[PDB]
Amino acid sequence: YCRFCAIGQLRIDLIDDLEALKRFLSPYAKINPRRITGNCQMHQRHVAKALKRARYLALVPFVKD
Amino acid sequence: MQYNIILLVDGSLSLEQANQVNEKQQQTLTNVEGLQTEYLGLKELAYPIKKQLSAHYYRWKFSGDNQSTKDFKRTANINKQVLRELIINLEREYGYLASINPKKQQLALQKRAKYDEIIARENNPENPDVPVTSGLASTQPRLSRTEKAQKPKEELWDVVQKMGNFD
Amino acid sequence: ITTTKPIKAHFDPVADLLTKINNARKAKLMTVTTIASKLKIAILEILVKEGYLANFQVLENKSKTKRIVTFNLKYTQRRIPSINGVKQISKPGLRIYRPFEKLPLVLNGLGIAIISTSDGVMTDKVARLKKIGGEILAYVW
Amino acid sequence: QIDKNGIIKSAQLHDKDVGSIQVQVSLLTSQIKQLTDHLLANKKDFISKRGLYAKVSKRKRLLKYLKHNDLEAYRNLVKTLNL
RNA sequence: UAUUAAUCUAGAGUGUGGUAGGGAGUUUUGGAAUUUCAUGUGGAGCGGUGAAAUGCGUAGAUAUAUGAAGGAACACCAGUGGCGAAGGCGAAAACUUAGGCCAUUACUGACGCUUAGGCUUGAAAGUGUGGGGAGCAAAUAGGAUUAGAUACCCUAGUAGUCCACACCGUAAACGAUAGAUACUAGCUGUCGGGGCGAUCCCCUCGGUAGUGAAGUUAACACAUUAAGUAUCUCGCCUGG
RNA sequence: CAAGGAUAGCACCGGUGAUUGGAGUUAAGUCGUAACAAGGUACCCCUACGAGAACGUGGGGGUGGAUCA
Repeated sequence: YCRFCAIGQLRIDLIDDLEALKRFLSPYAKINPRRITGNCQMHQRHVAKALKRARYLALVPFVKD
Repeated sequence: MQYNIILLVDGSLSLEQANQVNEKQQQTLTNVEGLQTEYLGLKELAYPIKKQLSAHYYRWKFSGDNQSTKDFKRTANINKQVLRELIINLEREYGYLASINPKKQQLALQKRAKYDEIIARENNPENPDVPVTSGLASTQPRLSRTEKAQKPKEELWDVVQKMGNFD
Repeated sequence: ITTTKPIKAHFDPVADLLTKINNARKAKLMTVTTIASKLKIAILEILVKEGYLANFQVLENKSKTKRIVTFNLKYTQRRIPSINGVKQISKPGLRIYRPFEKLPLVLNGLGIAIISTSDGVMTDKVARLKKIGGEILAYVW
Repeated sequence: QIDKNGIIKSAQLHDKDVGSIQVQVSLLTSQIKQLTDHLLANKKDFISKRGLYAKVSKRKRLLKYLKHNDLEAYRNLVKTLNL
């Protein structure tokens, strides 16, 4: 199931769109795979890099469970 | 070529001293000027970056330079008055085009159709209404200009035929 | 008309023609396009006359800018091609030539070899009769 | 990045040399210089060095043609084949 | 044709515009925490296997939480994904930049093609050079067990795994499938790009896949990304 | 002048020589079965060491292993 480029902006930073990123997120340091949200390569890049970036800036649990 | 620069500065510093820290950060910033101290609020960090549970968030929006942000990034890192020094460039993946960026208006239409404000249904992204058969549809085939047609007859329609008379 | 699927310089006209011929034989395809040349026009005309190959059409854009030839194989009404094997002889890496007195009849004395000589291009039999020899372009049977 | 348009238009003497030998060899030489700068600033980028050698070879062949066709290529030789 | 005298683009390609890859490198940090030290409490066990034991614990453990330090490597995203020349690329963030995908009668007018020789790179062990070395295992060493363990068990454990340099330059670097080039039923998937339009469906081209036609390997099977078709060049090949 | 005769330095090639690696060969020699089932430990490839030895372990490369949808 494609998620980005339909609810996203094709330009994903942390601010202004963090909720679409957190939709593949939990306070548990995990990202929903393609089996639940089958987003394409660029959308997977978006969610991966941006979510681990929010983890990197101390916005959401980096590894914390 | 634009820099969205996000600075998370120390703990729960008061707004005035946080702004002064930010001003020092431009003073050690060699990128393009025009950036103004925009307070994004005091946001709770997911973890203490060094010891600060919550940090003051700030954003700066302006252009970007090539060999002028590495030094700013590492100086802002070393400058302990600011904890976190994220950069964003103009190019992440999106379009620089007048026929793929204005397709974000179709994305706004998608936002409108995301919630069924009426009894009728136009929800469920990736629901084929099939409104488009046009587009390019062009591999640019080579146009043929006749030079010589050596016996223009060509055989065609080879039916399955054998031993037509068996009676 | 509209001639589709142009081909550029592969490495030579002869191999560009051979690959298309064998692909048409493989996929049971009717008509294929390749490069145009005086030798190619001569051999294609002589193969139309010989019966192994069906007709062909030589096309240009405006000039040497692009010159191609589309060619069809003679097929009975059973998807059976008249071409039972064609082998290129003239090659870049090997320029092959034979005298008029050293040209054989292919198949079982039936196949006709296409031979360009000092003063023209013709068939193997009339090349032997002409008393003039030269390069061979294609063994066709 | 590529450093494409400015170098092309500097080497673009007229509207009749957008893809000529002149602009091609100028692009290869400018890319050799830029790749040397980059790979000195970025050591272990073996992609850059292999591309630099490939461009050196293609520049050598472009120069051998440009001297085979036009005899004025070496009378104003600012692109000598030595690297 | 080898040569010469010119031109035309379509091969090399180049231009334009749109144009993406965990590409490489450079520069940063952030954490799961590993280990150690102090704060402590705890009051006889921890530990390891197929089985125990070896080993660790009463200068106060098992374990626990804080603070501090040093090293290592980055949970998920990870793809019938893309890119990188193979080697490979995944905690994120930036920069230089190779190269890429889409369509260009657009420009030199064959400038082409490869490749013995030649140029560069080349997992890695392991070598020494300077640091820390967090952890562990070649070697080594005890208890097992064994017909015996320096094999399978573990504890102790160095080279090394870490980084800077060379050299080692070999790999299952093998798709045991060379590079450049053009073509061959389809079908069902994906990614990227171009057009379009709530999304979307759709078309175009590639990339990335397959069953299978044809074709091709004895055979196993490949099969539009061939081991199918064909040109130039090279490397490998005749019994154990 | 000369066939030729020479010096000390060197250079090329051959055989030999206390002592000796390696190969094929005796249906009937020593240990254990490593390994061929996922073959008694899954195989290995490159490389370090050691072990009678099958081999065993390190750091990387792979499945030329099964399981399994």
